Amino acid sequence: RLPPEVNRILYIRNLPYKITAEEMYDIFGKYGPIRQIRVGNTPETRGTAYVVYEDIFDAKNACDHLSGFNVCNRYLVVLYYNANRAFQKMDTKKKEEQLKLLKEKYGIN
Amino acid sequence: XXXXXXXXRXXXXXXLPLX
Amino acid sequence: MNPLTKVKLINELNEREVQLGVADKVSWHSEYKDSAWIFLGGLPYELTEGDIICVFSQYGEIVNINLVRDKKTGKSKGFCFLCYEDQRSTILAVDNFNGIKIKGRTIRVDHVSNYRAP
Amino acid sequence: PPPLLVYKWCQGINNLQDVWETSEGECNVMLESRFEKMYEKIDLTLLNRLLRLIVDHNIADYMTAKNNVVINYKDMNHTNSYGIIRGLQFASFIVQYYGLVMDLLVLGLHR
Amino acid sequence: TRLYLKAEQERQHNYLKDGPYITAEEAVAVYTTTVHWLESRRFSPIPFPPLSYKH
Amino acid sequence: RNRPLSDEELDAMFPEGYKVLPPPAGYVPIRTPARKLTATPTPLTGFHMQTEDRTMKSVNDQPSGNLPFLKPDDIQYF
Amino acid sequence: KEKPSFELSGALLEDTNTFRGVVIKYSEPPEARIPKKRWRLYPFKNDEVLPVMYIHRQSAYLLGRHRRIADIPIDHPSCSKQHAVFQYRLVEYTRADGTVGRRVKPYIIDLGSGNGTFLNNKRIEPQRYYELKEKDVLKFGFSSREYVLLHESS
Amino acid sequence: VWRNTEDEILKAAVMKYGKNQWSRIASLLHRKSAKQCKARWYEWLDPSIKKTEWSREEEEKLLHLAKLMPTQWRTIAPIIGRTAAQCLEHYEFLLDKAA
Amino acid sequence: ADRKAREAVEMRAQVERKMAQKEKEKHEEKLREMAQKARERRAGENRDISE
Repeated sequence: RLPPEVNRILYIRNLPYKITAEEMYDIFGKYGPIRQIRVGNTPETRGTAYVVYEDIFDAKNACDHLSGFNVCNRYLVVLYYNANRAFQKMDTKKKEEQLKLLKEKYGIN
Repeated sequence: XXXXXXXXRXXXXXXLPLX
Repeated sequence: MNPLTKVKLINELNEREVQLGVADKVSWHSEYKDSAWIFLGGLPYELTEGDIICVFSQYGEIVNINLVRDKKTGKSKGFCFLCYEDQRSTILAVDNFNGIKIKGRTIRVDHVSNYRAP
Repeated sequence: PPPLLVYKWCQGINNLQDVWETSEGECNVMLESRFEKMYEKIDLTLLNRLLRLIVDHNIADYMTAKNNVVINYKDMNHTNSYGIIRGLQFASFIVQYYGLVMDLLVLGLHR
Repeated sequence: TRLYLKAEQERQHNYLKDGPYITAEEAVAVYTTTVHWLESRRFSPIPFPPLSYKH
Repeated sequence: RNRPLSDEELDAMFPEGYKVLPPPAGYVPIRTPARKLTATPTPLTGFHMQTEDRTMKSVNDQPSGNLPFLKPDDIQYF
Repeated sequence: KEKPSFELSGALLEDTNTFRGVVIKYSEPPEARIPKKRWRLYPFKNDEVLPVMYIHRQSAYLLGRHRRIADIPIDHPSCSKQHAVFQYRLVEYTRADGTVGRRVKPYIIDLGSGNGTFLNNKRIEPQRYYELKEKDVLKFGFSSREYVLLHESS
Repeated sequence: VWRNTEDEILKAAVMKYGKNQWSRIASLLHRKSAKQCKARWYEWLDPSIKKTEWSREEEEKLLHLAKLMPTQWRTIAPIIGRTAAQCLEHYEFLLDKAA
Repeated sequence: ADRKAREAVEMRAQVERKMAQKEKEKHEEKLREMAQKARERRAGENRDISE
């Protein structure tokens, strides 16, 4: 029952600078589990954050509810992320070793 | 100081007749 | 031409006649006014009669059911012939059920012209 | 609509308690009047502050600075600093808000 | 139209010269009374319209 | 599709200039209790006068200059 | 091989009451609703009270030992996989003036558990709706903890 | 917006026609109305308008006024002698240099 | 006048807050007492059942 552009990763700007990570975490865990959080550091990215949720529904109803939230004298501008490019190679060696684990363990072939 | 706080706040906390 | 295109084309038939503004008497279904038999195809191989009927009874009483299963193993081939009680219900069913997803498989409906019993 | 308003007034009067009895010397008065120059005496500084009580200060300042403009007819131009321009699209709101302040003056906070 | 705009030009100049006509005690009593009203009705102020606003 | 992802998946999808952090080990433990039981422990105004400021005025969302209007989704790209 | 059945198959119930890869047996009646009286569950573990459960904001709550689906994971292995359902079902009645109306009340239903659901420590007959009244206590499986039902004004 | 070329054609028109015949002056320009010609002359092009920097007398004025009559720039402006747009931008300017 | 009024508004707002909050604390304690007592009375048909 979701529109596909829904993601478990959303892009947030209009944050207070230097905003306390703990606040970040509970402000956003007013919805559920946060898998990961990244805040920009270079001044260009300063003030915005990518947030990776561990649940599709968590992320989506967050994007439904909080978009239009005002903390710290500014409305929190959010959007879904378009994870449409990769940024480095997927490391064949460990990949095939962990799948070799899979197969060695569960006796497929 | 003392009388300031006392009378001032006793007036504020009953300054609105509707409450 | 895989069956999903045969679904898409029946739906195109409907919405095209809608754009053209055809009267209910010269609908393409009018060529079928003497047969209360629809063919369902694409069905999954685990659905039984009980399911086909519990699904397709929405539009009338079902008089006959004919699920065609491979004679050697008895398992369904994946298509059915179904005889409603009033031709008009076949109108309704073809318009309404063609293209629904049942368990991922997107089944397809269409009338039958000169059905031959088995 | 206004004719159903008239109807509701009439039967509101009729439904007050003992509103018709004059046995013991009561009297009912119905008074009706106007405000004679409201839109023309609205003051834009007091209006700024009464509006900030109600809106965000950005909107308050927009409204008040929108009322203070130059008004032009063929070669006569003057600046409006006192009254209120009624041909602004949010004039309804300003007039009804100021009017509410004055209904509080006439009635009293208790009544 | 011309006679009205002559009179209205004069009304505005007279305002700036003979000062504001709402004294100071009248202005403060009006302001304070309004504040008391709104505070007793528990009104909450309309905020400036957000950009991510639904309507 | 919803199937959770790993640390290098996350570094593979995000761009650079980014610092990664679970805020506390308790904010990680908050996440641990948050998902576990979220059934409300207490389901939580009036007139207040406002204190004038500048910040919401000061936030800008359109490229200053003689550039066109930047829609509310290509924010991601531009 | 097999014959032309006239009996059901889990396909329909599967695709409809699927959730996180466990077909749910029970589904919400037509008359469900969300309560305005805000009800609260007070849990005790042998006279040691626990944090309270405010259950006023759904139409039904399903309790079972399968935690990744249910609302309130009962975790003493006597607890069924999908065990019981709190459910606010709007029922009508005859007010003092006979005028009929509807208030949403809370009901319990057993989903066919192994051991059973104890209201007043009486085992109930499964797959039926039992009306939950003021101050009543409920006990799941043969498990240690009990729950009292109240609402804010009570 | 307005370009140096329109502006100089305006200046010349006005200096020939005078400041009440905006309709023929607006006929002289393309993509311009009499409303806009008039607004431009009385906002920027008029040689009475001064484009200098603020004497600190002028700025203490600006601050005192903009507090006494808040948001009323067409009224404040003539009391100090520059247009309302200049007064307003320079006032925000002092405010943020002070913030 | 607005400085003054903002201070008065805030002081009464916080007074009111505090009073209401302490009353609801009292209320919660009443509730928990009643719950425990009902558990005890239970330790020691005016109902609706369905088919």
